[PDB]
Parts: sequence; structure tokens; C-alpha cells
Amino acid sequence: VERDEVAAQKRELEKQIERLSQPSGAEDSRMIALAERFGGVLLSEIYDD
Amino acid sequence: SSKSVANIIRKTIQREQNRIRMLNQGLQAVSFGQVRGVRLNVNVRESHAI
Repeated sequence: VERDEVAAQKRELEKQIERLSQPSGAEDSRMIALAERFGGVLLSEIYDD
Repeated sequence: SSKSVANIIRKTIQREQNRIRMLNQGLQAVSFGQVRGVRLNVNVRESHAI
């Protein structure tokens, strides 16, 4: 039981870490295609620095 | 990391292509002997694209 709980925590942590990964951590799941399929740029990336 | 490397490569390629195409505009309609225009053709090698 404790291992399963720790595993749930761990899974959540890795999913969160991934959510901040690429291209600039954002809703990259479909934002990527929505970004390149149109001649635009991510605002968060624009505000990256 | 690999995906990021690929993406940064792609973006740099696009930026350079755009800047070169911009600079190309000034050389339009240049008369030299039988030469009438000049262009800097930029392309991506397939061996590297794949």
C-alpha cells in the first residue's frame, strides 16, 4: 500500500516535470501542432526570457 | 534532449532562410552583360533532412 501511494506520487511528479519540458513548458500536447501549422509563435516562448 | 536539438536546428534553419530571402530582394533586377538577376538559393540536404 505504501509503495503504491509513493508510486502515485512519483507518477504525478514525473507527469508534472514533463508538462514543463518542451518546446517551452506549456500545453505542448497539441499546442505544438497548433503552433507550427500556423505562422505564429507561442506567447509563453515569446515571454520566455 | 534529442527532440529539442532537432527543433532548435529546424528553427535556426528557418530563421536563416528567411533572412537570406530578405537580403535577396536587393539584388533583384541587376543588369550585367546578359545577367539580369542574382539569388542565393538555400536548401536542406535530404540526407540530413531524414
